[PDB]
Amino acid sequence: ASRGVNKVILVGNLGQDPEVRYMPNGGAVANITLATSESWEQTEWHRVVLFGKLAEVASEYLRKGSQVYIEGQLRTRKWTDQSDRYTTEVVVNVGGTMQML
Amino acid sequence: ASRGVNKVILVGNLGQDPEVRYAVANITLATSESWEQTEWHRVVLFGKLAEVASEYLRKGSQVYIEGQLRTRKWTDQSDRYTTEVVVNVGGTMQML
Amino acid sequence: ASRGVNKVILVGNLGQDPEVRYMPNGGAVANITLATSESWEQTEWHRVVLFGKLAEVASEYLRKGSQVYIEGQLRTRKWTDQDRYTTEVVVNVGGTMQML
Amino acid sequence: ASRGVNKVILVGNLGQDPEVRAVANITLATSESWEQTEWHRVVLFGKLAEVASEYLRKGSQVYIEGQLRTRKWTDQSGQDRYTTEVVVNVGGTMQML
Repeated sequence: ASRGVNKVILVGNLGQDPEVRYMPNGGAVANITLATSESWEQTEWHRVVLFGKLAEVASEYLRKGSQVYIEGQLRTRKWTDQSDRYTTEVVVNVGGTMQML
Repeated sequence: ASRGVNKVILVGNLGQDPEVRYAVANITLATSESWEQTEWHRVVLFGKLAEVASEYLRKGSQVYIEGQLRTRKWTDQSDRYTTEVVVNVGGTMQML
Repeated sequence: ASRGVNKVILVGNLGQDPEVRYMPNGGAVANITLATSESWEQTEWHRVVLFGKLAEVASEYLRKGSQVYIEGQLRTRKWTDQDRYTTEVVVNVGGTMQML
Repeated sequence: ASRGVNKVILVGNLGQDPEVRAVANITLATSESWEQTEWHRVVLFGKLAEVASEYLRKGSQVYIEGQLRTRKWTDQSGQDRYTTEVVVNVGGTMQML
């Protein structure tokens, strides 16, 4: 990891059961939408993606309203649609973690 | 303001000098990772900080950032979503 | 708070109900010992002190086994008993506590 | 290794040069203001330990991410003593700024 730090920590509940899929060689890719709100109620939705082991467990133990802790990195990946688009996500890979609260 | 923790910590370098329009500086940083692959963040500072960055942050500048993620919805010339790291309430920025 | 970043993030459980105490002018001080463990087990205990509002709430809502999220700073303070140091996670400025 | 999250993030400067014994002990200072500086006892192992010994000198500014660990030791008077430190192990990390 040259250059600075890139890290996000989230604590929220999934607004929907874990969308588990399996990419080609090595099926293991889970997608969760984490919700975190605040007052002073303004809520924000998060697109997280878990891999390998974290994916599976996500799939086996995580369900809609579940609350979880997430430590991941911020990544924005572009893609041209059936019509250029960009989507930034919180990916959990290397020094990352996911956990049931 | 409970129910969940929205927090991103960043340390890295600016791509271009601070684009301050109006008490709001928009800064885009870079964070490399190797095993190359750089990643670019859209950080947005307000009030006090906005001005400090404007006055002390130049292109190369290395900084520490702590804010929250916010995805905002806008329609363009012809729907679009832009997620950025906003240093608001309990956030903070500093020169390294 | 220029120069450096002092910040710890904890998620764990309270080992025992919050020991709330009221300081001189403006009583609001809570003391919680947080437990975080690691298997692969090996646990580690943390002293956490809350203040004002967060203190009150802890008192009211937290109990023994409850699980929390803590964000604060590290402060080791010296005191000679009857020379010693005690390091703790203190929730002051940009800190926070949350029941999970 | 669940049940709770033990994590401290630090950015700051070394008091002395790295005291290497693969294990580097460094101490870090983070000041606050409203002065009042605070001193951290950081411990690096293996790979990082050596890097620190090789590139970190007194003034060096570094980013640290580790876990808190309080160690219980006895001490010549045969009295119990406790020392908490920031240990950069598993998912930890250190970097020069």
